Amino acid sequence: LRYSLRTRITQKFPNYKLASDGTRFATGQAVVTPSVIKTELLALFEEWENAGLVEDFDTFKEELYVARNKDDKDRLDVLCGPNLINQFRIFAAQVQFIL
Amino acid sequence: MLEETEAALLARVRELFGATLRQVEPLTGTWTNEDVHRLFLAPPSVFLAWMGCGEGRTRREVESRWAFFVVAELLNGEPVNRPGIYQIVERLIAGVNGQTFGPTTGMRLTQVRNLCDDNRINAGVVLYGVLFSGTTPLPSVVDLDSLDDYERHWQTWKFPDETPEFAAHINVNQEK
Amino acid sequence: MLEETEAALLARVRELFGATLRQVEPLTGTWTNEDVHRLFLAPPSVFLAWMGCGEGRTRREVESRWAFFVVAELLNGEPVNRPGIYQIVERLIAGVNGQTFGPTTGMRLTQVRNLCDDNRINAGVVLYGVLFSGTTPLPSVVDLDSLDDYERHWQTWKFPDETPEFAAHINVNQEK
Amino acid sequence: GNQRQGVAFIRVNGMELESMEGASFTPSGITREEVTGSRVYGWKGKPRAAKVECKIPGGGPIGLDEIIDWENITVEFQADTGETWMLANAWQADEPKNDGGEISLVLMAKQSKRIA
Amino acid sequence: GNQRQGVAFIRVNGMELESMEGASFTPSGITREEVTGSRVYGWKGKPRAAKVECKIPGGGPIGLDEIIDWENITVEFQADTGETWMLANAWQADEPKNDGGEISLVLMAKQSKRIA
Amino acid sequence: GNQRQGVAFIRVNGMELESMEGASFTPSGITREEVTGSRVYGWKGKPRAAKVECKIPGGGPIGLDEIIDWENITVEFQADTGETWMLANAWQADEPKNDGGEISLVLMAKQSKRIA
Amino acid sequence: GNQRQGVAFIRVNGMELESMEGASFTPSGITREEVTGSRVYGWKGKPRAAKVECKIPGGGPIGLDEIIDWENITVEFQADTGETWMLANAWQADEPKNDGGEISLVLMAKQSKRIA
Amino acid sequence: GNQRQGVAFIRVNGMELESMEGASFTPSGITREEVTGSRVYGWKGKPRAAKVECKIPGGGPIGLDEIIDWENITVEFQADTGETWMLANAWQADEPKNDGGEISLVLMAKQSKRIA
Amino acid sequence: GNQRQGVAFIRVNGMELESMEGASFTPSGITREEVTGSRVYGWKGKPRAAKVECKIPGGGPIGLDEIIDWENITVEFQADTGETWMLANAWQADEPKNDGGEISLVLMAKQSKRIA
Repeated sequence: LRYSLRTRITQKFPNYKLASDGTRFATGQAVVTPSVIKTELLALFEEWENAGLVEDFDTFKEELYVARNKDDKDRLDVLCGPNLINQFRIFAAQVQFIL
Repeated sequence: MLEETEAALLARVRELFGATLRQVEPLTGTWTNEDVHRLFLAPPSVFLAWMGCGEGRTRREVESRWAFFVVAELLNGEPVNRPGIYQIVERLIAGVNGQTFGPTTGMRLTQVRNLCDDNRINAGVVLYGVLFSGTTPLPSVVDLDSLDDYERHWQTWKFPDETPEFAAHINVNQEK
Repeated sequence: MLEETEAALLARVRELFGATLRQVEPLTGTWTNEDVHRLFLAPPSVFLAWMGCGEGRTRREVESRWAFFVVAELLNGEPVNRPGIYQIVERLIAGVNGQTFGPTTGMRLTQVRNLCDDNRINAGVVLYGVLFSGTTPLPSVVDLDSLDDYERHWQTWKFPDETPEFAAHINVNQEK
Repeated sequence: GNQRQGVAFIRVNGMELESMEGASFTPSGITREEVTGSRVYGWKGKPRAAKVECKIPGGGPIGLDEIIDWENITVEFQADTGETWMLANAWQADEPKNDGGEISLVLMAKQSKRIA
Repeated sequence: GNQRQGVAFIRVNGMELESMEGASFTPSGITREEVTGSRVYGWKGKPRAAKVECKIPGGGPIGLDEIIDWENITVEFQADTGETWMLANAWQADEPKNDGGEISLVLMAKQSKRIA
Repeated sequence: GNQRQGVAFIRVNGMELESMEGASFTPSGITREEVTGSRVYGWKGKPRAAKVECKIPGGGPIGLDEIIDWENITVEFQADTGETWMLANAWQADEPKNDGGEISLVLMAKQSKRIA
Repeated sequence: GNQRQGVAFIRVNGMELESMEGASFTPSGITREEVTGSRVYGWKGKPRAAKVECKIPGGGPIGLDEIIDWENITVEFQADTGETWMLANAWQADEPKNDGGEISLVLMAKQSKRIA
Repeated sequence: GNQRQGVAFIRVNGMELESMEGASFTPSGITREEVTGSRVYGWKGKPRAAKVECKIPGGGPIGLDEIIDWENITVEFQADTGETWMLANAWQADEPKNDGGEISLVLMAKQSKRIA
Repeated sequence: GNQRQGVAFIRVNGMELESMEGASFTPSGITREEVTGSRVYGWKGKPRAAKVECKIPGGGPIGLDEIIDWENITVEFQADTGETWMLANAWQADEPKNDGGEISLVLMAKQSKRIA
């Protein structure tokens, strides 16, 4: 996951310019508001959700927290629940026959 | 946008009447039973007073209720110029009906109250009062503008607090 | 066009009643609780009072509400001439119903209040009060008239301020 | 100046009929209607009969029988502003009824003339 | 800024008509309608005629006869907010009636163009 | 906790439409109906298309022509409680009319998907 | 323009017969049926007689005896738009049934000429 | 997409005939009836002529005489979706009945080609 | 359970023809008429061909030329409950009339097998 997200961020957003969410940025202008990064991260999460590995999606959306670094600048603070998938290891079943 | 509408109404009244009306002045509050002994009436003059606003159609517009309190003098139980005051009332209604004034549009006449009781008859003042309602919108959300060079993307995976931390400090725009 | 209307009603009342009514006079303000001790009643007489105007159908017409306050004398708890006062009220209603009065038309009777509380009973006056509502139009926009010879047409292209100016001073009616 | 219609007077045979409120006059003419096909084309005509709907107090001097026997009359709808319309050879339509001291008269005629 | 429509002006032949309230404009276009079968497929078109309905005082300077004789006129619906539409060669539909100093005009035209 | 629906937001192409009151959303699916014969048996299916009924102020920045030319748009009905629905390739149904600064839009779509 | 035919006047020797809601006209000419064998093989000709079907309210000036005794008349089917066909040497056909105060009637002739 | 055909344009020599609500088309080809004996035994072929049915509001530019005098014309059935069939050397069939201001019309030809 | 059939899907070569409200099926088999003399004397057999009647909204992907050019196709009538009949070596029958934006169509085959 770290490899894929590092590749995505280093390729899709080089030399961009972040801005506050209410900014009136043009369609083609290189601006990434926190909302834009949030939607891109959700789309990427789906991109590695089709191919498993992240199971749930809703809790990821609610717990995703992308914010501008209020202190200093040029840093998106991103806090995301990993929501990693689990492997089918142990099967426990009680029959409770009814006769 | 209310103060702009109020200024537009005042400017329209000034343009329409000019020197016929001695003065025009926004009036704080609605006309109470003490305003006659409190204001600098200087009749004949008209006062524009905001009477609030009821709910509009949408969540971004309201029905603002304004009022035009017209003043004059009634020396010896006789209006100073009855044709003058009647003409003032009618012209104020005509010029401030339907026409827009700033953001507010669709000024509709609602009531023309006589509003001339003892407190004003004994003070030598007639107080014909017009009321208006208008579809006035609410101000939009204040825009923003800022450009900071995107250079660093700090991501932290939300493991338990004392679980060893997992994070990525991408630091984009780095070349090697 | 309210003042012309009230003049029309007053003239109609004078023509209909003549010497039966001692006088007729417009009333400043609706009949309050001290009008009896302040006015020159000289009963029997009728007073025409403008009670305002509610919203009309269009933005150029309003529903003006007029009132006829009829006065008489009730010496010793006995009206001076009960058939006379009843006939006065009735003829005032009949002759001022439906018929147009200047710009206002469609005079419709709305209410008739006895309007005689203690203040007027101990003052020896009955105050049967009639109300009316009429479709009265608003005055039209004031016309204009001027004739000046068209001789010059000055056009200025709105270029940036300190950019060199571009304009044409046409000066029509020039021959060469 | 710009006087507007106030009270409307309904007359039959040169005699006023007490019309309470909202007397309605529909002129005789053509009732144009849409003609929609592959695209909108124009309007279609249809002859119409002039109609006066008035309301008269019951039990009046006019009488109910005289109303119900109005095969041929000459109605006049007069607007107080001055314009008046006359119905040539009008007749009583609808079903007259004297309910609650009230009767409704629908006088219909072939055409209406803008006289006076 | 985000001004809304307030009053609406109805004009015929470049002359204002007194409209009371709810003067409705319906543009000329296509009425897309459902096409339901085994499943939902899409929408079906049907041509329309642009239509302005407005209420005018009776007995006014306009007159009832001139209203009932409007075979070809050029209507304009102007919203006070700024946008205006013009009806190309409109005609008076419906059945006009002078009920209580009131008349309803349904001026319908082949097309409406957003001029100005 | 048990929050209820408050206001509803109607968006077209990712931009809010000012919906006054009571925006209506009908999901796309099957309309089950009774099947009664000798006795009651079960339910019968019938395909249905999703529908959004929203009322917009007239003369707004949206405009009337842009509204009536919405053959293919992407509507979104969002409940403020959190759940939102998106209409796949919606189009304007019904007959739009700008009555008294008011317009009613019936944006009807083949399918509605619960995104987000 | 915008004068699509909705109402037509039938005339008999300059009498302008009282017509009902539905008047029908079929000009004289050639009826073009199919002559199809192995291939389409074009069409086949067949004479047709001009026909006008109209209903008349009973009790009018015309009367029914004059209808049933019409043997040699020249009729004229005029359109409100202006399409005016004429039938010379016409004759009434079928049974002039007097049902419900209406005279179901048909007049046909061997030649149809569009005059003016 | 979502453009299910519900309105059609009739064209004759580039004139765009005014067609009413009901327009019908049957392409030329082979009609495939049954030939069954003891078993189903397949089907049997039969020629079919291309046929287009449309009702025209009367009083238009075309008139009715030009309709009845049509012997060799090129007609085109265009669908708003885009289905545009062409019929060469067509001719009007049946009786062009002029009922109630409507011109019932059928045009038939021996070949139907889908162009564009 | 409670899945009484109300909607059916028609398919041709795996294309799922767009069908309208009325879809009809008659499986192939024996049509059982009667031969009755003095007594009832049982019944008599007669072959029947499988038939599927459906209405297609025009302008879809299927088209009309492809309809009229269908000589040997595989048809599948699937019911929403699950009853799926299949017809091998089918053919369109009758005239595929394109009336009112609808393609009336009937598909006929000599065998019908209930698959799944």
